Amino acid sequence: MSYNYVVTAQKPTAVNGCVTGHFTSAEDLNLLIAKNTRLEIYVVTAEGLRPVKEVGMYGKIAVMELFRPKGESKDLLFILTAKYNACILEYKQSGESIDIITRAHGNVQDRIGRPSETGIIGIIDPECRMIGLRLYDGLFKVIPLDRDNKELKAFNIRLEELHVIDVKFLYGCQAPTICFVYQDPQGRHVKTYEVSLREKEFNKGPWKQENVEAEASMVIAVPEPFGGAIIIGQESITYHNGDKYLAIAPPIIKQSTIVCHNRVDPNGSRYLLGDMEGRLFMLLLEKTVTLKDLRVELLGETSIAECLTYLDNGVVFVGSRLGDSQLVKLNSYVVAMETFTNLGPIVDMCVVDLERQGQGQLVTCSGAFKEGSLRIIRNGIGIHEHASIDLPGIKGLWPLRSDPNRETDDTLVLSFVGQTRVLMLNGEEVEETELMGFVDDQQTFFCGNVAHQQLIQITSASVRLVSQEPKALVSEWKEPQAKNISVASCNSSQVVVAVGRALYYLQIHPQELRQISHTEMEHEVACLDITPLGDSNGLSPLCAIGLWTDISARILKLPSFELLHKEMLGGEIIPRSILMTTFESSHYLLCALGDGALFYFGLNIETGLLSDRKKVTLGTQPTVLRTFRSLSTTNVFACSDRPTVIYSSNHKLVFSNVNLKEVNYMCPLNSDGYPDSLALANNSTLTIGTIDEIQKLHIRTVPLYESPRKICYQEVSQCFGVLSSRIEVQGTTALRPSASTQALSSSVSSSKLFSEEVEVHNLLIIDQHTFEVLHAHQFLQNEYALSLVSCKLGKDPNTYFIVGTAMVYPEEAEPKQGRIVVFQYSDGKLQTVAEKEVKGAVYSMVEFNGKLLASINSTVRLYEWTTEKELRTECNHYNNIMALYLKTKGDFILVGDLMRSVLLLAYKPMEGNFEEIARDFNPNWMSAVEILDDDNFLGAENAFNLFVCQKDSTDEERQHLQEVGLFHLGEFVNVFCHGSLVMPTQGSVLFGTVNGMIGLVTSLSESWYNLLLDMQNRLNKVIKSVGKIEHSFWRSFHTERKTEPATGFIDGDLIESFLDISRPKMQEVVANLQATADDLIKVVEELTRIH
Amino acid sequence: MLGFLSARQTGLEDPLRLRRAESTRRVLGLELNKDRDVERIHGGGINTLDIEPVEGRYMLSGGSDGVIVLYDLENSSRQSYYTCKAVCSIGRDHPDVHRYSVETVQWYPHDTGMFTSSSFDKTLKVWDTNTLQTADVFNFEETVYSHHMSPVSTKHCLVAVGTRGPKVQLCDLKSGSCSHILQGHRQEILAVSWSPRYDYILATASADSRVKLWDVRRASGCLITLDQHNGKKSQAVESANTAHNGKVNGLCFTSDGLHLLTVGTDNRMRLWNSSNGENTLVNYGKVCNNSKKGLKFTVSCGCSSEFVFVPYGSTIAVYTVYSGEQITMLKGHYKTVDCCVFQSNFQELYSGSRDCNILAWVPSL
Repeated sequence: MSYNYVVTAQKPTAVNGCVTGHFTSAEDLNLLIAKNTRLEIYVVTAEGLRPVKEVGMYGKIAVMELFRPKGESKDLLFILTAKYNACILEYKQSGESIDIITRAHGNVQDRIGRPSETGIIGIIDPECRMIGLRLYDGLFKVIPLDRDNKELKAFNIRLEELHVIDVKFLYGCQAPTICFVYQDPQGRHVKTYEVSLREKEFNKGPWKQENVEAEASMVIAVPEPFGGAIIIGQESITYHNGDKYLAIAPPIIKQSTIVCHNRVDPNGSRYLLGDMEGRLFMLLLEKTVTLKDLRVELLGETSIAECLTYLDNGVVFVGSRLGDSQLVKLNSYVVAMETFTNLGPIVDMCVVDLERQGQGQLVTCSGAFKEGSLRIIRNGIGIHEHASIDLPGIKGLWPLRSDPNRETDDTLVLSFVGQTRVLMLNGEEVEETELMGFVDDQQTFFCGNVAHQQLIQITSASVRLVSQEPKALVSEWKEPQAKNISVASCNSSQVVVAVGRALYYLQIHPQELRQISHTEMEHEVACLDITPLGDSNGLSPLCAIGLWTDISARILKLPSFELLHKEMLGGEIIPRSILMTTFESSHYLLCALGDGALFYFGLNIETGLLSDRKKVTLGTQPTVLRTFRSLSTTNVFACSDRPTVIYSSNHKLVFSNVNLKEVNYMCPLNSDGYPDSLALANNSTLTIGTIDEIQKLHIRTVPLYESPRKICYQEVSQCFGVLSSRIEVQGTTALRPSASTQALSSSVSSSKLFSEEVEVHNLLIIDQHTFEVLHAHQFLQNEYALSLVSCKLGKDPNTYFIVGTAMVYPEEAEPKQGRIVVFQYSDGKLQTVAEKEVKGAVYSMVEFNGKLLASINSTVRLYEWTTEKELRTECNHYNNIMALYLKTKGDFILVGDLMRSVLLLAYKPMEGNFEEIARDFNPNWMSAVEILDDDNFLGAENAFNLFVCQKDSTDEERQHLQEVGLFHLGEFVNVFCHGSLVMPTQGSVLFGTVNGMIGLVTSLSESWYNLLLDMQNRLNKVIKSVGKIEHSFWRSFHTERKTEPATGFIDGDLIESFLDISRPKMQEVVANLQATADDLIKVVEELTRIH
Repeated sequence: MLGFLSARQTGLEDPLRLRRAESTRRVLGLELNKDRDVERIHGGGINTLDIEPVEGRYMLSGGSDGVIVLYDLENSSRQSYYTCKAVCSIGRDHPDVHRYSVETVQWYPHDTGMFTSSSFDKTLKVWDTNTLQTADVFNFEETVYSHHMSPVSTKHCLVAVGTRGPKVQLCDLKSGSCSHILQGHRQEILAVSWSPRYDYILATASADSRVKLWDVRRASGCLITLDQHNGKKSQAVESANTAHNGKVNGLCFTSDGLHLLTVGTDNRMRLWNSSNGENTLVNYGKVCNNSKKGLKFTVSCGCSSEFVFVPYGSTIAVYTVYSGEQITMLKGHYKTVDCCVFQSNFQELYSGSRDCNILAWVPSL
């Protein structure tokens, strides 16, 4: 409503720049990384990389080069922003107070000037005489360096040649020289102009121009020995130096476009090339010193490289916009040591309310082709490490207190392959040890601290009651025919040790192990529990068991052992763990199966009849549960590959994720070196930690090796529809097998209505839990999945996966043919319901009030679903330049356009047609579109911007949609969608970008906007930004056609940075306001409570 | 179209570059929008049009009938077809109505509330758009052929006025002034226009077959005279330094302001280095220009290629500023085309011709 909030959910994760030099000090070889808005610095150490500084800029980073001018101690760094904010920055830091220092800055944007196709190019001279900029066609800007050019005053020099591919400086010339490839009608050619500062003009370069490749795309500046300039084509690679010509054309490079290279040997002998087919190459140069020959090896296969820098000793950092960033080690093949989760160009996403919780989850379609994937982002909690000792294969963990007098515990017991260890935990130093009464040669099924000052250690052998005060054994209970124990579960006074089918009940009185009951079971015993429910004395009246062979949860009355409720769970999957614990007040049950899928029941101790049932799959490997007393209440730490914590708040259940790869077993330990902490184990190590009250994000990549396009969730089918697109070169054959080849069941669309490397489109049924591809549908020849739908249509209450596709043929560059298909997945098989032929591509589909709305080219169209199981068109609307995005609320419909900004097309039912209610007449090329409520609307401008319209209220002019918010974000936003990743503001809108930045948006009342607005400008006073760049400049709406300050939008990150500034400088921000220091600090954190 | 979209979503190719790249694709397949109409008011063939610099919603038109028509170009009918209506018009009833042919009408750069009008009634008139009254009226010894203000900045408020008098006349809007004159041309000046790029640079096209570029801050001498043979020709004085073989009557700067287009009576277009005056020898071939008055023609912007729309007979010929290659000749007018004016927001174009009918040209598909 009128005024809005913009804060980051996830930072950009994609690298469109990396650069390597002595940045922090003369000998620390830094790797510096450019992710769009952010600049990361790292020391190279023999083992891994050391993060020294990650900083945020006000502007997208377009140029980044290190350089050292004569006299200066260490390399200085240039940056330039897409808004052309140049800056030269030094890095100085005393102690640990870390500083980034501006030595120079200046915006160099020439108000007009046609901005060059290949885009901004920043190069710097070998001798540091000047800094050259090809920004705009026909114009070469020249930022000088030979005197204190602090304001970075530059002059232009006209450039006769206007279409230019790439330009670099060159080595060993007596005057700064540029070597560029340019294009007239005679193809692409290479040329040299020397550069003069006094003349302020280009003169004649050392050698004359030479013809080069039609697709010559790149210029490598060969250093001092040899000299010259290497030019990377697609067919061939040429070298020119002035007296020599040398050209090779290996068959191993023509496949794909070599996009990024880097000098490996500082004498320019080895060069790492790299292409979009992920392939790392080696350019070798051969050695009165001249060049002798060129040579290229194929080194291996990598994430598709945007930028690369070779560190030291075979190590290479790989920048990728297109997938997961890598760090690879050269070996024939190439082994990636490390790999960095970049959410590739986030092409689509969905909020999923799984676990029907107060919290949703995000699944994207991230990356393209070989890096193509989904991604699962959601909120979670890591643990504060203290000890992570490496004890492989711990089948169990129990805490005990060695001294009966102590109210602290100083014993931890661990199950193994056949025997049982003992861990002393010497205050703050864990060590192995012995224990009398407790065997270290039998496999422990249970132990703890029981009643009448006694101990217990149930092993496979027998129940063996121990007196704690003197040690030793006061009782031992074994099956009469001398047999082992099945499923052990005990508390502090009672035991019911299972054997095979039978059940042998026990009680732990003083110095005696008593029995009361023995009974057979229908089937062998699966899992047991009694945990002190109701207490009343410290006792159980029930027993929680499951079976095998039937898979049945059985609550029994204890002494009588009679069946009250024999629950049936079905399936060939059998119960794993079971527990009984009280939340808030109510009595719940929790049965964890072998596959994760957990049941939680409503229970009463008098009856036991299980009421209200649910099924919250919290993992995939067997899930063993454990109660742990989290301060005021007890929580449940489940154990699978998708570990979870469970507690309740306010009479409904919460399912908090844990940020760990897998936790096998767990038990609540409150020592003194580790008071109320955790004891956790996985396949390799044993870890001790504490809950992280700061709730970060968890991401789970799910590789696809092809292009993900759309994603919507079907609740009844409990799975995902995913639109895929694998490349195949000309019958064809795919290059690498993707997720659409390795399905279980497949299909190829049959339709006959529509009668050298092609895209093949599949619809992917992906299970919501396993994340495997249940079904893959191959669409027709050259059919293009562009829209996707999960919903039910008509009165027909069957859910459908509906896809809108087009027919792609080389001749036409706009589709005149496409179809809308209705699919159905249930009973494990992909049914096809209905067809529909239309005269072009469908770019958008969304359910509308019981109807299917779809954007067929320059037409927005509405469909009803005939009882005849076909689609009927109710009304059309022809006036659009290109209907790309649809979003709905009520009878209103938003329409984004290729350039017409946004129409709030409406629908009045009484006649059933399309009334144009209100349009925006700003000429905006659109990326994404969304309704916050019936009054305000957010859209994404092609030039990385966010505006909000509004309806205007006294005449017929009201059809003009009034802009009420302007904002520059910096991220090209590919999609919005409602929802929140938690549980001061209203509503919750999430967006996915190309740079992998995930963004929250929400709404505010004037009282806030004003209060927060001054605070921002008050921060920009106190804050020293990186390149000395203003905020409300970086936030001012900018295209070519307009520039206007940020109004109607608060930057949450600017507000959030407040908790990272120094103490008195906060009081400075207050000064006056309209509100004392500590009122602010709370609500800032309270605004963290939304993202 | 689809590959454009799948690149942009993935962030393969720069988004705003793909727009530029996309936009030249539209200018190419631009045709006479038949579903649009400019309302007929002008009784004379249209000598000028001008579309607003900020948002380009309203338009001014000039006519030989001494009329200034003001148009809305938007649509808000629930239909895809519409007729540009005139919001206002300075018609014959009006107290200040232009007495004779209206040759330029220009929106005040950096103020939509005002605009300007010069005619063959030897006046220049300043206008309040919102009230429709007048503000200032100037008067000249000779028939006005062209007038302009720089769309660079508001550091100056000079209006270049190019009458039949060889003296070029600069009129300060701030105060009456009008005393400031530029001297050097010898015959009727037929076109004036400022550099988009440069604040105080003015170009001047007289009938004496030469062109000049003036720093108006300089109290004597122009900066350069466009010489078509680039010095190569050993020409005797006062015949040397002549841009066109005949009277020069058309002038428009290149989007960035790095070049200049002179079209003269000799049927040539020439592209010129706006700095040193270097004839770039970009051909265009013969461009029929046989007008006795100014030739009003525009240039495309915000597209990769830069096109130039010069009125050719009963058509608007479309060239490629830097290639010289003609794309086509927009055909819809039955009589000779006087002016054409390019719309940057939807790569559109409006032609005012002697057929007394302003026509709309949009790209197709």
